Amino acid sequence: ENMTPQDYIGHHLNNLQLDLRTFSLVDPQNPPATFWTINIDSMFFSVVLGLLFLVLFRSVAKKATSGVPGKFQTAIELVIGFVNGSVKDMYHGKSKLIAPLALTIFVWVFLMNLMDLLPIDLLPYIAEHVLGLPALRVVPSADVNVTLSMALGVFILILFYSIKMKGIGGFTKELTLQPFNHWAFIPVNLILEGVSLLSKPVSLGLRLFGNMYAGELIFILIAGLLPWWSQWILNVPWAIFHILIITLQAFIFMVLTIVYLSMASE
Amino acid sequence: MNLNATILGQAIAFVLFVLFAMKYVWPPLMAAIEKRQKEIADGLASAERAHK
Amino acid sequence: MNLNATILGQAIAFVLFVLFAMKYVWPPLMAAIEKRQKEIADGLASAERAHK
Amino acid sequence: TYHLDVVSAEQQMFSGLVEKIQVTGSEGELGIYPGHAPLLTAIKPGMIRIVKQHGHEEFIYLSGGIL
Amino acid sequence: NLNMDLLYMAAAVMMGLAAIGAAIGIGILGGKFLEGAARQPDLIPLLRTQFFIVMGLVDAIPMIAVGLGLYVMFAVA
Amino acid sequence: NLNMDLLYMAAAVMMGLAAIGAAIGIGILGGKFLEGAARQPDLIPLLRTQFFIVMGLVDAIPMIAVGLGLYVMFAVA
Amino acid sequence: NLNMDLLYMAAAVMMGLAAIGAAIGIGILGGKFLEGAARQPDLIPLLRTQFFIVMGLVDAIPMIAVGLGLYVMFAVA
Amino acid sequence: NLNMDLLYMAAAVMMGLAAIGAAIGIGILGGKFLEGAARQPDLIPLLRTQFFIVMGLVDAIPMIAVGLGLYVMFAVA
Amino acid sequence: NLNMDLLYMAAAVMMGLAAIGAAIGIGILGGKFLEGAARQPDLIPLLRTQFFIVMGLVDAIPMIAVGLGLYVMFAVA
Amino acid sequence: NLNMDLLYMAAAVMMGLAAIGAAIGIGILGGKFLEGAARQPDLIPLLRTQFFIVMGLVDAIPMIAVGLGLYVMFAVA
Amino acid sequence: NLNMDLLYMAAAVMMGLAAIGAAIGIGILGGKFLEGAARQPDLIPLLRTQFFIVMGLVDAIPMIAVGLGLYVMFAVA
Amino acid sequence: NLNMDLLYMAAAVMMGLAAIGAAIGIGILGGKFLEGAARQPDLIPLLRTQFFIVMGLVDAIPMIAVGLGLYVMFAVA
Amino acid sequence: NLNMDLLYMAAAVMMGLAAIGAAIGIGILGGKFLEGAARQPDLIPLLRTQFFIVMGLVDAIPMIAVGLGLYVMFAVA
Amino acid sequence: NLNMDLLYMAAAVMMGLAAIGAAIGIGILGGKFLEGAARQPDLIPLLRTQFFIVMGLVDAIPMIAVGLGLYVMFAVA
Repeated sequence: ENMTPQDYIGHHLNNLQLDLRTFSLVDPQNPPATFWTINIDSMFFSVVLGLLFLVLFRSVAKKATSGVPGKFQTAIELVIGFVNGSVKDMYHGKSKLIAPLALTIFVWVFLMNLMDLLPIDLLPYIAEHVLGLPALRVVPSADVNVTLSMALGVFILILFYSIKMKGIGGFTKELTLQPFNHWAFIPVNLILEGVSLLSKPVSLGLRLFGNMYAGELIFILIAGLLPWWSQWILNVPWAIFHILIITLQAFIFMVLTIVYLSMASE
Repeated sequence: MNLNATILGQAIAFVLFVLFAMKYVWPPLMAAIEKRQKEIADGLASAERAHK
Repeated sequence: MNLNATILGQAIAFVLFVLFAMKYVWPPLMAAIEKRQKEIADGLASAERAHK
Repeated sequence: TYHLDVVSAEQQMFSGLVEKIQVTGSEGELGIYPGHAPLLTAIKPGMIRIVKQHGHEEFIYLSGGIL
Repeated sequence: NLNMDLLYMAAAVMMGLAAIGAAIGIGILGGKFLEGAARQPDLIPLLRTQFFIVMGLVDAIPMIAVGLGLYVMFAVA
Repeated sequence: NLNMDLLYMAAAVMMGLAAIGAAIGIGILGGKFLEGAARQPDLIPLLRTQFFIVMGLVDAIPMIAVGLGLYVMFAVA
Repeated sequence: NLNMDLLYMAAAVMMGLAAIGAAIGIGILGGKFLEGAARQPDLIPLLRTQFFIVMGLVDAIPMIAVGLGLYVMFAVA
Repeated sequence: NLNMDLLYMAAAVMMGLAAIGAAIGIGILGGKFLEGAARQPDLIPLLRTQFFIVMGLVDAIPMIAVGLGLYVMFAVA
Repeated sequence: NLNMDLLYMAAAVMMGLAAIGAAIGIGILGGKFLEGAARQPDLIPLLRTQFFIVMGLVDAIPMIAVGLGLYVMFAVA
Repeated sequence: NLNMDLLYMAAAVMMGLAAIGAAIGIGILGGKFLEGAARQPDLIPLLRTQFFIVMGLVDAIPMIAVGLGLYVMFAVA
Repeated sequence: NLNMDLLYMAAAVMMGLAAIGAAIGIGILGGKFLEGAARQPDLIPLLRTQFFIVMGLVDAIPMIAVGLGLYVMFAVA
Repeated sequence: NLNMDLLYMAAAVMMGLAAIGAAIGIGILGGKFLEGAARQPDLIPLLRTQFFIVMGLVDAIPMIAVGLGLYVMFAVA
Repeated sequence: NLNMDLLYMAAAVMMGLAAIGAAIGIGILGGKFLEGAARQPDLIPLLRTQFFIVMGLVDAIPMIAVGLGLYVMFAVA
Repeated sequence: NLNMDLLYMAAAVMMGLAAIGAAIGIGILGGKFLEGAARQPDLIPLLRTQFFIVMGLVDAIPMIAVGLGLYVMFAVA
């Protein structure tokens, strides 16, 4: 194969992008320059996972018995209870909306990270060799795009709950007085509480991005640099270790989302 | 890597799946579990009344 | 420079990874799901006996 | 040497001048030589070792207590 | 010349210091978790809940620094 | 020209140091919190609120090094 | 040329160190505040008062080093 | 040209800092684990299980820095 | 000439190290002060007297370094 | 020529930091092992077993860093 | 000339590390002193005595450095 | 000649950082050995044997870094 | 010539690092000395005797490095 | 030439890092020695014997680095 390994690593990172002007499946030899070039792979795989989650849970939500559940139903209700408990212990306001949001985040992010586990070249091989498609990378969470889209959604919700439950006067008094609560230092508090507010979503998005992107990059490197026989011994540990990463980074995102909203309303 | 329109694309897909799950999945499942919990615990009510 | 041979190396690692998960990771999950079915079954059976 | 008393609520088990003791204190075995700083600990059941002055060793069995 | 390599060195600083700060801060917090757990085993699910709760604050800024180090390596360079 | 790039080598210092400062600063603070929570396991929801009060003061000067670091990288260049 | 750039790198080093100093100093002080409070909840308002008092001293010399970083970038530039 | 060795020196810094962070963070966590293991020997399998969960967090950022070092050393240079 | 910008970098590092040294030193002292206050709160005025006495001895070398750094920045540069 | 020379400086930082990280991490862990062993002599072989288990996790990244230090100094040399 | 730059840099780094050393060295000692006073409130004048006895040793090398720093900055430059 | 002098600096870093690593790692370990001896003077030999075992692990990488420091400084020069 | 610049810089680093080392090493030893004293003053003169016996060793390499630092700065100029 | 002052900086590096390593290593070990003495103030000779036994080890690598610093300082530099 004519691929230099030094550039095989690069082509992987390049997205499949649709130009809103040309509607054209770009390739890694030359990247065009505009904002409007949706990363096709991320949207399609993201909605495929999120709709698969919604359909499977809706089908049990439609059937669900108060008798002895089916084994599959038992696993679904297990995770429903797992989330409900975490919400109930962490959140002590009423709002109905907190629990489903947390469940969607936990399962959808878990599935997006799980997307990385499948061998890096296998789907790109199917796309290029059989289906003739020009590019592919399969993991949504590896992108900044999805992780900031989610984190900014949570930031909006923080503003919504904080003005709902205590409103502009309480909210501004907290931002202006706290930390010091000293009227002599309001401008300092204004900086410190603004940057503390903005730090929460940006950190939320970048933690997940950085973990899943470097995990992918490791799989790319192992596939690219080493001789294939030697690749199994190093690849098995990283895949096992990655199972723990994918699970904890999903769990932590859900947990902090709940904590930030509980802190905002109370 | 760089910023992109995809951020808005995902934001629309996210809010749709948020509302769909919120209404359709969550009350139905929690109601099913709590209806089981109710019928099990009211079985203890049978013993409380019978003993008294 | 075999994309195939590197795909062979991937296929070896991926089957090894599946065999590990099936021996070591899925059975702990299935054991907890079965413990959940057990707790539900015993809860319902004891509730019926209190109704009797 | 130092004066050691071993005393129960009912009776006295030992008294005398001692060179050292080795003691199975609760959070791991302990040894008391003279001048040892003020200390207070519970102890586990087992044989305490006494070394009386002029080196004459004797054992005592304790079922517990506080040192 | 001077475009590429300084950005690689800046990223190497950002990502190295972010690993130092994260790994020591998480190690300290986890140690105090394990000390409490060994004392209070019944609390282990309670304590690990509080551990994750506090832990999420520890790496937030190191992850800022890693995300920007990835942007400078991949996006700019 | 290096006038566009040595700013980014400076920014890697600015926030990279602040990241170890904040992460270990939070990591120590969370460590003492978890011990008290094992000693006073009923009191934890009080403790967590007091933790957030003092944690809220840890942010500020790391947060300036982050904000000026970003501002140097993208506002100044 | 790079005469003006090194002033930004000096500001970066000065503010990055001041951020470490303040963040660790408040991290330890706040930890000992929390353990004291966990042992004595009636004391919590008194402890928090003395905590804010000592934190003023902890902050003052970081504050001047950050103000000199701001003066270098804004005022001397 | 002399770009190669600067990329190597950057990767060297980044891996060195990542090994310091990993080794100290796990070393501390393992030390508190061994204290717990000395107190509660029947618990050591349970504590060992809980110890791996947090050890994965502690290593997560070091593995990022190792991966980026390998990219710069092997792939860019 | 080059001359002035190295003097700015020298003052910057001198006061950055002064800020770390004084902030952490006063953090440690303040932590043991707060644990002592929680142990014997009727002794807080005597502990304040002693804390301020010791705080005067800690800050002497930091404030000397602050003095030189401020002289070099305003007067020499 | 300097292409050859700076690669020794890179190996020097890699190996120096890997030695610091390894020796500190194992020294802390070993200290907690000796404290447990002195308290619980019958536990000594069981604790020794766990000590080796956790020591194997501590040393992984230092050994990656020296493995690269040896690859750099002998291979690119 | 070029002699001025490195003389001022030497004296800055020399005295910064002196501030780091002396402020931490007395911070630690003052902490264990204030623990002692809060444990043992009568001994304070005797504690203060022996604290001053050891404080005089901690300053010995920092005072040399600060003395030699003023020499470099004002007697040589 | 331009080559060998820089290699003295690379040896100076390898051998200096290996000195820090071994010195502090063994200093901490031996301190916990001394605690164990002070609790159990009767077990002072047995603990010394365990100390020597773990001390042999702690200095392994410092011994690597000094052995190669000697190779580079004397033999490759 | 230039040689003065690096000789003053080497004196500033060598004595600044010896100053940190001696300051913290004595501050740690003194902290344990003052704790042991505050626990039981009757011992204070015996502990003082053994403290100075130990303190003579901590100062060995610091004062050697000061001797070389003064020789370099004044005599080699 | 540039060689001479560069080699004196390389010696100053090895002497600074060896002074730090020795002073912290011995200060930590000696602190544990003084607490062990304060515990059993009649067993001081036995503990001092074991203290010197382990001190010879913690000094061994620092004394190599000082000897080599001496070698270059009076031979090649």
